[PDB]
Amino acid sequence: DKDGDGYISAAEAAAQ
Ligand SMILES: [La+3]
Repeated sequence: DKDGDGYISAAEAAAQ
């Protein structure tokens, strides 16, 4: 996770 929350969003997973 790149938000330090515990969940990866679409454009997020792209970075995770
Ligand atoms: La996140």
